Amino acid sequence: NLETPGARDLLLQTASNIMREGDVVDISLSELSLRSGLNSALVKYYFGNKAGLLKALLDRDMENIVKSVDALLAKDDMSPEAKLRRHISKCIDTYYDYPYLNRLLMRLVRDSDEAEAKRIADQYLLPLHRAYNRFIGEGVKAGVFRPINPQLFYFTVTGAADRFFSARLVLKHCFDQDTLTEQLRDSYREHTVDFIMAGILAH
Amino acid sequence: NLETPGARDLLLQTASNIMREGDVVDISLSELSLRSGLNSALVKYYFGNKAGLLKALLDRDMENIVKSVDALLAKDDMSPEAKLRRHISKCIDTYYDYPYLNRLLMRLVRDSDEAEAKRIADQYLLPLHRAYNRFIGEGVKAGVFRPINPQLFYFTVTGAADRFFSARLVLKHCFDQDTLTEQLRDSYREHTVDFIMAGILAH
Ligand SMILES: [Cl-]
Ligand SMILES: [Cl-]
Ligand SMILES: [Cl-]
Ligand SMILES: [Cl-]
Repeated sequence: NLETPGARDLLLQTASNIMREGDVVDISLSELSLRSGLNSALVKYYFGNKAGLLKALLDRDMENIVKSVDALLAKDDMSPEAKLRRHISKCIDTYYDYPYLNRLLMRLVRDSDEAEAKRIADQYLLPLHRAYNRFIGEGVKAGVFRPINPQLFYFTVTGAADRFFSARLVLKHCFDQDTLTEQLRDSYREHTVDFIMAGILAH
Repeated sequence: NLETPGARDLLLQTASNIMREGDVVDISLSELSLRSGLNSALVKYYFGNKAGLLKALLDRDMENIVKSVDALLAKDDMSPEAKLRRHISKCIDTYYDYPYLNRLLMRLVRDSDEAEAKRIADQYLLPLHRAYNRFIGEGVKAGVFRPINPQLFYFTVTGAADRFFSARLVLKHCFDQDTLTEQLRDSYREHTVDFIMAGILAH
């Protein structure tokens, strides 16, 4: 087999775009072929079946959040407050691009065989949970953060961004209220980072 | 026509239960008939079609949140902090029962004709928005709340509860991890009310 660079990525971005433009978390392989211009066999070649493509889409979309959690424990010169503000900003940027991400995670947990559903849930419900827990714990011990459950905190950040971007996209698509301007999204990220930080910061 | 009390309500609760048990936001009229024991014609009689039943389900599920926003401006002897804590607790209780509610709102906005999509969006994106805005504004002027966008605040509360209960139900259904004990849910509501309040309270 002779590799064709870019093809796998095109299939994943096309699936993403269909979902995002459609306010859905499902695609047909026939619409994927029509929109990408690539034939049926390529999905099977790269991903095996639709479940494989969706799992690869989830893996891809989650990369920046996973990296942001790993950066929490990096030896840089950033305070715990600065590091957390950056992690929340990354999550938000991710849901702007992939607002369907929580729903995609849920359907794959729901529909996969048990062993696979467990691997997905264990990986992505709270990404790199040992790192996340250690960062929050450290911050509590240092008097920077009030005691909080990291899983709940992550649900709060990601739930909030999902709500906002999903709503704004639905309104854009229904009423042609293109509102997701750079000025609005920056206002959103700032307000939301501030709210979430106020939620966690001690005293 | 001779009325049959309870039948309409049974159809709506059956639709709710299918969605909640299935981790879905869709139903077939045939499963609704099978699970409720009532025939096809009754859906048509009460609701016209599936879109009508779903809209009636949304209306029903949203009643307690709508009432909680109206209680914000009630002349009781409760502080703004007490009133808001109660509103957040109501939202949370609602998403425990109806975790699919944000998704149900979204699909009805997405799929209805424009005029109807606008009525739904205008009613439920920020419930009783004039009341909500006036309560928050008052609290800011009194020095109780920091300046915040009520729509974002509501998205944050409802997004968080949706994430939590939807995840916990998916895990319950996939791994038979019945965790939604009275002790867990009360811990959830307390942690989440505290976090959200810390987010909004001045100084
Ligand atoms: Cl910043
Ligand atoms: Cl918490
Ligand atoms: Cl209380
Ligand atoms: Cl805000």
